[PDB]
Parts: sequence; C-alpha cells; structure tokens
Amino acid sequence: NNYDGDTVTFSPTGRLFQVEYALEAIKQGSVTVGLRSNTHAVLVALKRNADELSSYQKKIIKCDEHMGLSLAGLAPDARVLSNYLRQQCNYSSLVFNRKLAVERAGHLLCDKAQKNTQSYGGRPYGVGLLIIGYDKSGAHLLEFQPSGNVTELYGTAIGARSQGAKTYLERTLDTFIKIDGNPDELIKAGVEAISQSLRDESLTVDNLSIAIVGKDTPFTIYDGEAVAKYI
Amino acid sequence: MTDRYSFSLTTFSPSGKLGQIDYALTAVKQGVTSLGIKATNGVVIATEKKSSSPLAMSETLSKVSLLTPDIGAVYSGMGPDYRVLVDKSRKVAHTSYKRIYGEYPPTKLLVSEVAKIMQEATQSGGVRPFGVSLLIAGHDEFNGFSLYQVDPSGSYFPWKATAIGKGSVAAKTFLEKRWNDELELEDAIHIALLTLKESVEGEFNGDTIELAIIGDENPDLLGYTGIPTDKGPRFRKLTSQEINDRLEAL
Amino acid sequence: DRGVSTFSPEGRLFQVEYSLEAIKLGSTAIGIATKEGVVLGVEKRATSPLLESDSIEKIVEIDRHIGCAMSGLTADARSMIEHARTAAVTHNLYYDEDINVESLTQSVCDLALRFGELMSRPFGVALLIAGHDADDGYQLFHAEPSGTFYRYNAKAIGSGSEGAQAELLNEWHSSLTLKEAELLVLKILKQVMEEKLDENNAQLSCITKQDGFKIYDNEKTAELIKELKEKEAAE
Amino acid sequence: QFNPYGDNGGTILGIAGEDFAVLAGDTRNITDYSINSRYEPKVFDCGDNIVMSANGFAADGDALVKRFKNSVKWYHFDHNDKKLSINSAARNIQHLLYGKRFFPYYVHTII
Amino acid sequence: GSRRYDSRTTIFSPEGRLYQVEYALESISHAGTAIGIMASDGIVLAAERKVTSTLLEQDTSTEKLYKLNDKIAVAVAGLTADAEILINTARIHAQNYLKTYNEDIPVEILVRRLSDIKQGYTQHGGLRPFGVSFIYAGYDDRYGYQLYTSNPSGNYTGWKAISVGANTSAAQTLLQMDYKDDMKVDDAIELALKTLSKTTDSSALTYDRLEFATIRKGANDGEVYQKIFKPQEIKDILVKTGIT
Amino acid sequence: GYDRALSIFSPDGHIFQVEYALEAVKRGTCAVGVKGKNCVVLGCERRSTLKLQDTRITPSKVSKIDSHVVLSFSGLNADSRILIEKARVEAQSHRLTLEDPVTVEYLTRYVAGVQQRYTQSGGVRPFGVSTLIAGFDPRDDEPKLYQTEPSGIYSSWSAQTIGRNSKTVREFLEKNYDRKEPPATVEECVKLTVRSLLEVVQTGAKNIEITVVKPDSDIVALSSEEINQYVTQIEQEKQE
Amino acid sequence: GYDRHITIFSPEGRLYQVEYAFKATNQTNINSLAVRGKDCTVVISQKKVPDKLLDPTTVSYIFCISRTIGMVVNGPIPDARNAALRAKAEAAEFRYKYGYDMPCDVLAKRMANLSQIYTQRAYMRPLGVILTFVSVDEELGPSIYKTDPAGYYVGYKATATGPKQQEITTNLENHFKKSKIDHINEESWEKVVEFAITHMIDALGTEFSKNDLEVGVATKDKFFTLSAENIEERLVAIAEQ
Amino acid sequence: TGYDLSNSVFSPDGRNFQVEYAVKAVENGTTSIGIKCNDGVVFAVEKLITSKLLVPQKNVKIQVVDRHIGCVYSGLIPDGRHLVNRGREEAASFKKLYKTPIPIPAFADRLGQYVQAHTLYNSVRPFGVSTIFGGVDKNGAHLYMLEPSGSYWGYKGAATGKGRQSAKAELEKLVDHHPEGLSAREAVKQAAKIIYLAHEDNKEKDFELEISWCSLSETNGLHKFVKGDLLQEAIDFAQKEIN
Amino acid sequence: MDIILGIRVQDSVILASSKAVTRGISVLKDSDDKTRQLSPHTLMSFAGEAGDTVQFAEYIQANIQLYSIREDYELSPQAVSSFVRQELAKSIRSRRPYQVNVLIGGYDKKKNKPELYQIDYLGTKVELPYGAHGYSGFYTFSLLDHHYRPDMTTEEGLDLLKLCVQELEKRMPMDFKGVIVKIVDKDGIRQVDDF
Repeated sequence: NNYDGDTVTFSPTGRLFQVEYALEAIKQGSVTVGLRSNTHAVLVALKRNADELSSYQKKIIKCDEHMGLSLAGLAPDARVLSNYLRQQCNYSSLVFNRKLAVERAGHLLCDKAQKNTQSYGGRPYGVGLLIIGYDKSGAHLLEFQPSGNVTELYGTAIGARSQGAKTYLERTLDTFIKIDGNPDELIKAGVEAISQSLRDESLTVDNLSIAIVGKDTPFTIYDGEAVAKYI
Repeated sequence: MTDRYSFSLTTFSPSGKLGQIDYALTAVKQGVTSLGIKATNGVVIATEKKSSSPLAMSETLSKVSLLTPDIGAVYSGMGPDYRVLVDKSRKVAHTSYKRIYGEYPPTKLLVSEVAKIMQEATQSGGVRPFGVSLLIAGHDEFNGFSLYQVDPSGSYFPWKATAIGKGSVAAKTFLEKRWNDELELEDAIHIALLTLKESVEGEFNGDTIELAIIGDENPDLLGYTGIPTDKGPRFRKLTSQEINDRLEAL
Repeated sequence: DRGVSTFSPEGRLFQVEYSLEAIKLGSTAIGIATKEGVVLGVEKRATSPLLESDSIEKIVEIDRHIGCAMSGLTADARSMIEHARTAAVTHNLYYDEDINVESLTQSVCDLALRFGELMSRPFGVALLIAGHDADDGYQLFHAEPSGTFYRYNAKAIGSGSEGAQAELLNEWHSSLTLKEAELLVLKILKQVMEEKLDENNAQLSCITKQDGFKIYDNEKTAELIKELKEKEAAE
Repeated sequence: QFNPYGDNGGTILGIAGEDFAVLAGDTRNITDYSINSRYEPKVFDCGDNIVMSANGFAADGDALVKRFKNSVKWYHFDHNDKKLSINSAARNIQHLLYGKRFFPYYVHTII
Repeated sequence: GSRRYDSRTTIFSPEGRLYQVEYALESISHAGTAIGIMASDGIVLAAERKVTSTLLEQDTSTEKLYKLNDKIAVAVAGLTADAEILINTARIHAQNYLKTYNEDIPVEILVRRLSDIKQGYTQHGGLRPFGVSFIYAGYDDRYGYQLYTSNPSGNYTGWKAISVGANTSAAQTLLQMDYKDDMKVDDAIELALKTLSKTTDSSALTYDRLEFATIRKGANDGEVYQKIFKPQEIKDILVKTGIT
Repeated sequence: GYDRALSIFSPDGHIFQVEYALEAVKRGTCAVGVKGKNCVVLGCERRSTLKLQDTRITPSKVSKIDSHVVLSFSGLNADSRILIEKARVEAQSHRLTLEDPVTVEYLTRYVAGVQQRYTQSGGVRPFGVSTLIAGFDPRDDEPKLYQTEPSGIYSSWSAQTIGRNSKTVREFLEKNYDRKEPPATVEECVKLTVRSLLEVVQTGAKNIEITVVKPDSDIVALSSEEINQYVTQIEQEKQE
Repeated sequence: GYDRHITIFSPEGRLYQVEYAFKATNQTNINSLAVRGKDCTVVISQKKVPDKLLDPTTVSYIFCISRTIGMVVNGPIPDARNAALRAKAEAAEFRYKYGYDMPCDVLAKRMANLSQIYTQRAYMRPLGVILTFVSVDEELGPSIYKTDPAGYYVGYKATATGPKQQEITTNLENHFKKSKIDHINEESWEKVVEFAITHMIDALGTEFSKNDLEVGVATKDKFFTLSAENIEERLVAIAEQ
Repeated sequence: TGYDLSNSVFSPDGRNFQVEYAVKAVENGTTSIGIKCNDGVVFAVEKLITSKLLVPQKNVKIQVVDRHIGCVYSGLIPDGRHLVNRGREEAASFKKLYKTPIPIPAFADRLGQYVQAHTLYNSVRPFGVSTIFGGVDKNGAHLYMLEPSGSYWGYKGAATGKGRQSAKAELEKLVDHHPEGLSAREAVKQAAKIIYLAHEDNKEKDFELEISWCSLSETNGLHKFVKGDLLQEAIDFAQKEIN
Repeated sequence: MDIILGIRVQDSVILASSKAVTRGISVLKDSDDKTRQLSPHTLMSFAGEAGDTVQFAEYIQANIQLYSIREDYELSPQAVSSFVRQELAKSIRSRRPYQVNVLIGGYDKKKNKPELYQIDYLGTKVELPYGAHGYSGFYTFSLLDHHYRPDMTTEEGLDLLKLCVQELEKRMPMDFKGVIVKIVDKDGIRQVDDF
C-alpha cells in the first residue's frame, strides 16, 4: 500500500508487492497445463483471441530439441526468458557438447528472475512458465514463477481458473504417471485435465495447442488440423 | 548500487534562498568563535580549543593548520568538514600550482581554489555543502600580507580583521574599536587575545587557546642551510608557553 | 511519484496502460486482409484548413512487400519505422531473401518494451503492419506499445475503432476481392470520421504480391469514393 | 613467434546434377609429414538439405561449420521454422567469413 | 530508491515556466545593483557592493567587476562563487578562440557560449542553475562597443544601457529618461552614478561601496583600454560629479 | 548521469511535460509564415516593453540554417539556439555526404526528430519551442513552409502562425488566404503577412520584423522604413 | 521532512542521520574502556553472551587490525566488521606504499575522513559505530585515538564508550586529578590491565567473571587479545588485593 | 515518520526498519536447522508438500559451496540462491589465489560483508533469508548462522524459519545433556527429530525431510547428502520420538 | 597531385594547380581541380596523399561554411589559415595523420590586401609573396626570386606564372597535364578558362 512503489521495498509484514502484482498478470493469463509420464512430457494450452477477426496468441515455445515451455501472463517477458533459455541450452551444446539438464534450466531461470526483485529501477517478470524436457534422467516438468520460485512436478497448471485442472490432475495422478510409451494417451489426459478449467467455451481446432517431448520424440508442437485428432 | 544521486541537493526556494547554504551558515553560527587580525608586518589567526573531555589530549587536535609555508587557516563550524578541506587545500596548492610554477600559490589564489571546491559542493549531484567558514591568513611576495574569509556558498572576502561563529557580532564590534592601519604584529596579537577573552567562558590560557601568525621568515624552521635565497616559513604556531607570556602583560 | 516500470495491483504496467489511452485519442486507421491483397486506410485529420493535407504521412512503406499505418502520437512512430526498414534491408543483405512479415513485426515489437530508468517511456502509437510473404501469404498485424502483436483478418485502431471494429466483424468474409475491401475501408471510415469523407482527408493503400506496397494518389481514391456513393444509393 | 594457423591437408570436391548434388572429401587429416587420423570426416550434414565442407586449417573449419550449423538453428527459431534456401545459406556464410576479414578463417569452403 | 529526494530542477510549470530559473532570478533581485551604459566612444560599468563592513579590505577586492580578456569585462549580480566558475570558463573560451584563429574573440560569440552553458543547466542533468546575471561590456572591430546581459535562463540580449540586480525597474526608468545616443563616456560615467545614487537602499553613495570600470578608446590610436577604478579614483569621480 | 524519466504518460494518456512545453510556446512572441506563388515570408512580433534595446546586436528572430533555408520560432529563446545550431551542422553535413543542400522537408524532418527524441529520453525536458521553417529546395522554384512543435509532429502549411494570440491571426489567415490563388508577387505576400500581425501586434513600430525568401538562396530582411510603409499603407485602406 | 532521511542539513544546521547513527552505537549495550601504561595500551570491553546456543569464542568486538594496531568497536557487529575489514586493508596498503607501519593516529584520521564522506555524500549511510584505535606508536608512545559517525576524532589519555560511558569517564578523570600525570605509572601491562578492570568495576558497580570481559593489549611491536584464562589470572590477582 | 520506506535510513531509535521487515519474510519461511558435532556439522530442513504433484526427492533445498561447505536457508528461496552463488564465487577466488580451500570463518565473513553491503544503500533490498551454513576445515568443524542485517556468529546449534523456537528449545536440551559432545550419526537422527517436532508450527501440510552432513570421519571432510538407509533410519527415529 | 603554386601580387592572389591524376602507369584524369572554395574571398589548393587531400579539403570547407552561417560573417584569410594550420598540427600526432600540403590564397576585405599562406602536412605555416609545394619549389622559388616585383598587376602576375609553368614543363620529369588557374581579389574568386 505504502510499500508497493518498487521491488526494492519490503512491506512491514515482509512481502514484496511488485512481485505479487507481477504474479497477478499470470492469473489473468489464459490457462495452460503440463503433465508427464516416465517416457513423455506434455504441454496443453488454451489460446486466447482478441476478437473473431484475430489470430489466437501462441502460448508454447521451443527452447531446444529436448526442451520447451508454455507461458501464462505477459508474452514479451516469456519471449525474453525463452530466448535466454535458448542461449543456455545452446552454450551447453557448443562448449560442453552436452544437452542442458532441465533441472539446471530451472535454476538459471530462477536466478535471472531473482535479480529483478532486489535492485532499484528494474521490475519483476510478469509471466509464469511450464517447462518440459526429456534429458539424461528422463521426462521432466517444471513450474516457473517470477518470484524466482521454480518447482518440479508430475503435472500442474497455471493461468485463469487453472485450479480445476490442478485438482483433476491431483486425482488422476496414478493413472497418467504410467502412460509410458503411448503418446496419444498422455495427450488425452492433458486435454481432459485442461477441460476442468473451461467455462462457457470449449476446445476448438484453432484455439487448442499441444506440445510433446520424450524418449524418441523431439519437442514438437501441434495446432490447427493437427489437433483435430483430440477434441 | 553506486551514487544514483546525480541531481542537486541544494536548490532555489520560491523566495530565491538556497536552503542548504542558509542552513550551513546556521551550523557555522553555532560553532566556536575564531578571528583574524592583519597588522602591518604580520597576520594573526586565533580560536578556542574547546576540548570534548578533559581526558582528550587537545594538542592532538589542531584547529589552526598550515597550508603552505606562508599560508595558514582556521575555522568555525564542523571539525570534520574542515579537516578534509585542509587535506584538499594542501594538495591543490601542489597539483594546480607548485607542480606547474615551482613556487607556492599566492594567498588570494589558493583561497580561490578552496572556494571553488566549496562552491561545487553547493551544486554537484548527491552532496550537501560544507558546514564551515574559513579564515585564511598568508603572505606572498607581490601581494604582501592578507586575510580572507570563505563561506559555505564558496564566497570569499578580504578583511583587515574579523571574526566568525558564536560570539562574532560582539567580536567584530570590539575589533572596529581597536583596529588601525598602523598596528605592529605584537599589537594585533595583543588585541586578538583580548577580543577572544570576551567569547571564551571557562579557562583562558595557552592550553585552551590556539594561535598562529604569518610574520617574518623563520630560518630556524627550514630544516637546512646553504641556499641563502631560501629563508623558511612565515607561518608559526605560537607555543603554549608563548601565549601565557603575553597573558601576564594582558 | 513512482517508477516508470511499476506494476498496478491487477498486474498491468501503468505506463503501458496509459499509452493505450493516448492511442484512443488518435486518428482512425483500418486494415483488411484478402486472398488478393491487404488494404490500409487512414483518417488524415488536418487540424486546420490551411495545412496541406498530403503532407500528412500516416501510411508508410517499410519494404516493397511491407507497409504501415499508425494511430496516436505519430512522432513516436518515426524511429519504429526507421528500425523496421533497417531490419528489413539488413535481413535481405544477410540472407539474399525477403524478410517474413511476422518476423519484421516481432522485431519492431522488441523495441516496444525497452523503456525505463533504453528510452524513458513506452511509445504512444499503434501500428498496422501489412504485407505479403511466400510461406504465409497476405497478412495484417496490430503492433501495440505493450510488445504484443496480433494477426487480424481486419482491424481498426484510433478513436473510431470500437464502432469500426463491430462493423468489420459483420462485413468480413474469406472471399473478399481487393476491390470489395477497398470499398469497405472507405465506407467504415466515412461512418466513424467526424468531418465528411473526401479524397483529401483520407488515404488509401494496398500491398499485392505482384506490385508490392502502393499508396493510392488522390485521383484514384476519389473515383472509389464516387463508386461507393453509387453503391449506397442503389439499395 | 606464435603462428596461429596450420595446414591439415585433405581435399574436397562438389558436383551438381539436374536433381541432385554431391559433396565429397577424403578422410585423411595431416600435419607436415605425419598422419593424424585416417578417418576424420570433414563433409557434414547441416540440416535443411545443405551439406558443407571447410577445407584447410581444421580448427578454423570446425569453428565455421559449427557456427553455420548454429546459424541454421537460430534461423528456425527466428523465422517460424522456415527452410534455409541454399542461396541464403551461401550469403549467410559470406558474412560469417567476411566478419573475420582481418583475421581470416584459413579454409576453402563448399556447400 | 533515490527518486524520492529528487527536486526535478529541469521541469516546466503548467504555465510553461522553469521554476528554478524564476527562483534564481528572484535570488538575483536582492543583489547589489549593477549598471552598464554604452556611449559612442566607450562603455561604463558601475556596481554597488552588498553592504560593507568598515573592516573590509577595500582595495585588494573584487566582488562585482571581472576582466574576461583585454577587450571584455563583466559586471556580476548574484552568487559570486557561481559567477567565478562561469568566468574561468569564459576566460578559457576567449583563449581557445585566440589560439585557433589568431584573432581576439568577438564579444557576442563569447556571450553566446556562456549563455549556452547556462541554458544546458535548465534542460538536462538535474542540477540547479547558476544564480547569476552578467552585464558584458566589450569591444571588437566588427560591432565596436557592445553591451550584453545574460541571466540564469541562458537568454542574452543587447543594450544601450541596462541594469541588473536590485531595483532594476526603478533604474531602467531613470536610464530611459536621461540616456541619449550621441552621449560621451564622461556623461555616461555621470549618468551611471547619479542613477545608483537614486536607486540605492543606502543613506548615500560613498567610494567604499562601489566598484567602477571603463572601456574607452582611451589609449594610443585605434586601440582599446580597460580601466578598473582604484578606490581613491572612485572617491575622486564622486567629488567631481558632485555626489559627495 | 542523470537518468529520470521526465516525460511520462498520465492516466488520461497525456504527456504533461510536452503539453507544458506547448504552454511555453503560447507565451512566446508571435510568428507567422505566408507562402506566395514564388516566395515565402516570415513575420515576427517583437514585444514592445523594451526601449533602450540595441537591435544591431540583439539576436534576430529569423535564423538562416543554410543560404536557402530559414527558421523562425516561438517559445524559449535559449532552447531555440540549440535546435538552430544542430540544424546548421546537419545542413553542412548533408552537403558533405550527399553533395546537395538539404530540402526544406528533410531539414524540418531532422529538427522535428531532435525535438521528439527529447520527449522520450531520460534526464531531459522537451524543447519549449515550435518552429516555422521555410525555403526553396535546390534547383526548385516551388515554395516550402513547414511547422514543428515540441511533441515532434511536423507538417506543411499554405500559411501558418504560432505564439501568443496565434489563434487570432490563424483566424485572419484562414479567411484571408485562398489556396486557389496565393499572393502572386512579393509585394502582395509581405502585405498579407503584415495585416495578420497588425491584428495582434500594436503599432507597426520597432514591433514587426519581416524576412523574405526567394528561390536560389535569395534572402533578405526588411528594415523599419520599408515595413513602416507597408504599415501606413494598410491603415489608410482601412478607413472605410 | 526528507532532511531527516539523508545526510543534508536541517533548518537548524544539523544532520539527523548522523545523530541517529550515534544512537545505534549503544544498540549492543556494551561498555568499553582504554588506558595507557608507561609501556603499553590496554582496552577492555564487556562481553555479553545471551543465547546459550552461541559459540562464546566467536563473539567479539575487539579486532587486531595490524601487527601493532588494535581496534575496539562500540556498535552493531555487521557495521563493526565492515569497519574492521576496511581498516585492515587500509593499514596494509599504507605499509606497501610508504614502507613503514601505519600509525594509530593516522589510521584513525583516515577512517575518520571516510566517515566524514558518508556525512556529506547522500547515497552512503554512516556506520552505526565508534572506533577506538590503540597501539604503542614508535614515535608517539602509547596511543588511543577514537572515531565516531560524525567524522570526528582525537587522542586521549584514556577513554570510555558505551551506555554507562559517563560513569567510567568521571571515574578516570578523578584518578588523573589525583595522580597528576597522563598515564598509569605501572611496569607490566598485567598491572595496567588490572587497573583497567578495577576502575571499570567501581564505575559500573558490578563484578566480572572471566567470560564477562574482553581484553586487548598493545605493546611495542605487537597487539594481542587475552584468553579467558589470561583474564582469570588477572581477576584472581585483583581479588587477592 | 517515513523512516521505514527506504533501505539504509536510520530511524531515531537507531534502526533500519527495512532490514527488520526482511526478517519478517524469514520468520514466514519453513524451518531449517544446523547441528554442530564432534568432527563435523549436520544440516536439515522442512520441505512442505504444497501438493501431491511435487515429485518427491526432486526439489532439493540444501546447497553445497566448494567441496566442504553446506548452506541452508529459510525465507525467500531465490534470495538464498543468489547468496550461495556469491559464496561460490568467493570460495573459488579464495582457492585460486591461496590454493587451500576457504576456511569456514573466512567464508562466513565473505557472506557477512556482502549481506551487510545490502544494508548500506537505498538502491538495493536486504536479503530475505537467514542462512545456516558451515563445514570442516584444517581447524575443525564450524557452524554459522547469518541474518539479513549481516549479523552472524558461531553456533553450537542453530535454527530459523517458522519452527524457530521449538527447534531452539530442542537444541538447548541437546547442548545441556551432551557437554562432552554429540556424534555425527547421532546428530543426524537428532536433526530429523527436531525437524519433525518443529513441524507442529507448520502442520496443515505434511512435508519432506532432507538432511546433509560434513564429518571428518563419516564423510571424509566433504559435504554429502543423507539418503537411502541412513535417511530412512532417521525418519524412523523421529517417528518413534513423537509417539 | 604534385604541382601547386601561388603568387600574391599588388591586388590579388593567384593559384595554379596541376590537372593530372595518376595511379601507377595510368594518367586517370587530365582535368582535375585541386582546389576548394572555403569562403567567397578564400581559396585553398591542396596536394599530397591520394584520398586524404580531398577528404581534408572538404572537411575544412564544411567547417568554414558552418562558421560563415553561424556568425553571418566571413573569417579573414589570416583566421582561416590559423584554423587550418591548427587542424594539421593536430593531425600530425594522430593515429593516422592527414598527409596533405596546402596553399591558402585570400583577399582580406577589412585590410584590402591579398594574402598567401603556405602550410605543409606538419602544420608549418608561413605568409609569402610566392609559394609552392613539392618538387615545384626547387625550380620556381629561384625563378620568382629573380622575376617577381611587389607591385605587379594581376596581368603581370599571370605572365610570371607562365614563366613558372614553362620551366616546369621543360625540366620536371612527369607529365602533369597543365594547370588550372584561379584569381582571388576584392571581387571574389574566378577561374581563367584558357591557360
């Protein structure tokens, strides 16, 4: 209230309001979901259009052959962070000839976000990200929040009314974890789970977006007729 | 991090006052009295060594400072601001004069430098003005003896005699009465000692009083012999003993 | 005061949201996409009758295959155009090929968020960027000071926009000819424009694969203005 | 004095048919009169149906190939997975090379 | 962080004024009055010292009049310390021009640059302006004798006669009344003093409260001479014009 | 260095420092430009609360940027010196690299960009100035007149005015200037300029300046008498 | 008023931030005392360990700055350590540049000058500390020089610092009224340390065990702190008096 | 007033309220402890299970610096990471120049001065963490705790976070009933108990345990994590002791 | 480049400058004007290193024109010469110095005198009655030492020049393709079209 002027100020209860406000942009964001088995990790995201004459804002970005993310909140901030991540995956290749561990991708994002929460004139990132990857220790899913907090999960969701999908996934846990070596089956559980967050509208062809990565599949993205298969 | 205070901390009020220079002078007002008197063959500067505790050794605290062999200074206001000004004043006498001309700067010019530093603290980003006024006393070959006052604004003025700080209004009045254009140096020392008694409360002796002169050359104070055109400093701090001698014939 | 990079409690950037306001005060700009090309039209809005209206440059070439219309603080656009042109020419120099319309747009939208305590405020102008490229055909883009761009089939920006947009939501279909769309733009402009639409106070332009981006002279538009009144009389 | 270049030998050859093309090179790598390796390949698949070879000073050749490969990666990231046409690849390589005009890549390049 | 304590010295009022300039001008209005009068055969500069103590060293002093080069001098009204900063700048600039072109600097070119420096402090960099107004009195072989004033805004203008500091309004009316174009240096000397005599807030004018300088053709054929009056000389010119 | 964003947006979408810079312009003495069939005239008010001026040496209100282009202005005088210098330098630079003097549009476009850059850079306030820029393109007879303002927007004008009481004189020019036929000679164009200032000025004394620009770098300022003639001549026509 | 938040003047010519920095000085509620022998300089300071989970040995406000200079801090530990490190650095550089050991008074001045800056420059805060520097200077003999947040410094015959500082000060004053001289006329530093503790006991009206204290001693060519057992010996010798 | 709106401003008390407010964020965090033992140190922390979707074992919070130092913190997790990254740079530079690995007291002051540095200016924010760290060097074992003001000392035992007092109590007990010393393997069990006991102040959500240790004899001088059978053994010891 | 000459007579300055431009064994051009107008009454001929000559001439030209517009006034020849000397004196200690020699012929309107300045790339300035840069001087200085008179008419100076160019065409080893001549006087700068 008197303490929400900038990121360099603490409230008297010990909070950072500019960070929590940044968190708010995420909640206004359209829902996206992530989940994984042991063999694949999936992103499903709901795309939002401006009006019926506009295209549907892309929500999924590829970072490397083995890793990528979905976004909810400020788009340009995701572009910046996904770009940073592309660089780090790439540096790791060129220098060490090594695919970047998803766990490390997490730490790097955390430390980049954090700096903008401790210094004057900056501003926190106004976006949340779900990172999936298949690295040297299997399938992975990550939740990034611009507080700096990064978390590894079997599944999760963020955006507007994500809480439905998140509880659905909490129930469905022991089923989807073991959808090993069946790609279309893991996607279905993604599509199903995202539906627990739909209200008054449902999934169409140019509205839904799915990405998958795993054991013998590069991070690739499906939209348009390529998702017809799943509605 | 770093000084992100790149803007002025002293600015014009709608009345056209510069607040921080005004307040710095208020800090000078509170300060202990000091004075300067210009005789025909000398200049005397004096002040009170108002000790902080009786446990402190106030010889270790010098309020009157040599700047060049023929220039000395004294102040009223904030001690620590004076100390750093003396440091910068000594160095600027070298860097921007001696290292160029192979001789020490004349009084008005060294004074002029000090004023510049003080002016800049009145306009630069991220600083307050200095909280002192200075009396600078000195001799140079072509200008003779002189005495100057520098204020926190960075302004300076030449004086026959004057005082600054606490009891200055009283002291300036006293000095007008006694000052003439025919004073021998010993007479001015004598007047300075009287004028200063007004404003000192407790003890008044050669341990509570700091007093230096700009007078004759002092070969005994040179450190070496055999360049007979080098005659030694004209600045001499009077000794504790020396001051008491002049207080018996007071 | 309060920092220029501050978030509101709803999680939006004050300075960006305030810039969105300035754009609403701007002159109207409309664009429509067709399988035969893209049309860009604008309200010139001369603030006095003495000012020479063709000196009002609010439609602007970026490359032979890309054009631009603006709305809001239009002095802010100059440097965005400069950037866009450099990006396009440069891309061609590095790759001996035309720069994609989407890519051009993204490159301009990167500029947008580089402000704070880099420039000192966001831009106060919206852009309609329209052109052709081999891979994705004719495209129209709305570039905002927030850093986000949207593809549209048709779109309006400026004062007359929410009115004009609802209008475009009705009239747009996937099989519009270039000539049909030229007319729509004139029509919707005359509706939302304060003063009465003629060939001096509005301007037309298109971009086709065959002839690239062309601004229409005052004579050519006047005949389209006439042609539109004859259509409107005849029902 | 330090000489920052060397010569690793080998030779390469490219021919273009109507609906195909070949890029060939020997697999020997040498310094002076010694063989370093009998099989160290120097013609690479670079993606988007481009193959490349940077013959001369291997270290410079490996640096260039590595960079061009990486140029392809970013072209995809920046222009919506568009295919890098051979003519564009060529031009991109002109810039990589000329960027080191006053400290060159000691290689003869073919794609 | 630091923004909290930033005065914003370089912003507009909603009336389109520069606050800090206006307030600086207000500071200047309380300073000893200074007067330039331009004649056909010379220029006078006269200024009133802010109120003296009898114990001030009067001859070894300058507070109001400063020599820029051999052909140009300035009268100061405002903060002296501020003024000296600007003076050394001006002095240096005159020397660069001589070194570059082997010709003494035209009076205006020097005035423009000093005025430009001032202007900068009002548009960028968040510092306070210099609380100083100058009268420039100088000669060059293009325009002959010239008078200029510059103020904290960085505006400069030319004059036949002008005052700055305290009581300018009073002084400008008196000057407007008695100044004529064909006028000579010694008439101007008289006007200058008789104007201060009337506008002063003191009991009467005495030598010890004045600085005085002339720039006449007063040397040996087509060459200019700059006279800064010694205290005795001011005493004499005061007797001689019957003001004491 | 000093960073602060001084030109920022308000909740209504206005940039207050730009708008306040405009207030400064409105306070400044009036200027007007009127373009003929074959010339352009720059007229300028001169605030009359000043006798004892030396007008030989006081900065004139119309400035030459090159020998074929002039710039007049309303607003802060000190601010305008900076824009003029910058413009003059760009003029010389453009000749050096293109081997051609600037077009009036180009020069105007440069100056406008400078003003704009000061509306979105840290540590600086915008220029308290609007300008009329006038001249003839090289090897071209068709006259050019442009106006710039602190925000950075610029455009072409048949004729235009800026400064205090400019709406009054814009009033007069809007009703007294026919596009279809502009002042066909120099005489006629200087006339329409003076009548527009005599709406707002005072006497035609040491109060009105006029500069006339013809093609091929043919520029000259008028002097009191020639203007005074114009003045007296309009007042006798006025007795109706 | 923002003249309260940064180091600019208030209307009565005062620097509140400097004044408030002095108040932080007592924030730890520790008292310290320094005196001079014929041969030595002794500094004592109370040692208070509240929490029982602490490692007693890691708790200290005396620092060894150089082979020959010791420093005791009255104020919060983070600022104290910051000042300690700076002074160590500054003493080493002095040795390297000028080829002799940095004297106590000089180091005091240099640290004083540094605090003076924070009173004038706005982005730097003052340190909430008072620094008492001690040595047996090769030119000046036994020396005590003290520094505060205002940038002030001076040499003392003896001194004290803390909340109960004035009691100790007058206690000492009285000794020197009586003794007539500038120092503790004593042979071994052991007895000068005993004198120190004794007079702190009268002045404070309290009794110390070996872990209620901290003791630094400066002699010609080293300054060393005493261990618990070294103080216990000193306490015991006091008791048997 | 307004003394509390800007970092590095002294109040008229003598306090920097921004630092005190940072402490509030620390107190709001999950619990962490450090126990010093005969030839080593043990670190444990409470990891709340926000949700059943958190992959167990896979959101590690204890961090190593160099090869012989362990750090754990309560409060803002990203602030902790920043501070460890600095610790890692500090240790690298020290080893590069002086060859020997960095002494634990030497290391604590590096963190101390850096954190203190973030109370000197209004352009930075103090650290939203209290950090427990320590290890084995050529002089023995060392435990430290460091607070947002840059204040730090050596500890026999230490804790911070929400369960700070419960743990503090439990640690006072141990220090009191073990004057001769506590063993490394013993201290590992004790730590597991104390984390379980002080989970009472945090108890809606159940949690995951996590321990690590440096023992001259049991880990050879280096920092390892505790897993498998030695972990489960101590989970059990704490299961017993709460029933 | 190569041949540049100047003679100052009673009422004017005359500048003669060779027309050839050679690279290697090809005369690339035979109608080069090795001069630039700095102001309406000041002219500068230049010779030296390829590229540097014209870059420098035009740089100086721009500065003088910028000054002319700023002060609405023309600098004296003395002033321009002092500015150009200073620029070269700067340049000689730069990372890559301008390798250009110049002559500045100007008519001072305040004095009503013609003035001729000779300045080498080092920044060595001298006012002369007649001057030359490069090998030309070796022939022409002694020639003018004999034939030149202070009070010569512009016509007399031009025949004096023919004497110089004839001797250079007799004895100089290279073909410099004649000269372009220009006169600076009270009425400005003009070029003789037949020499």
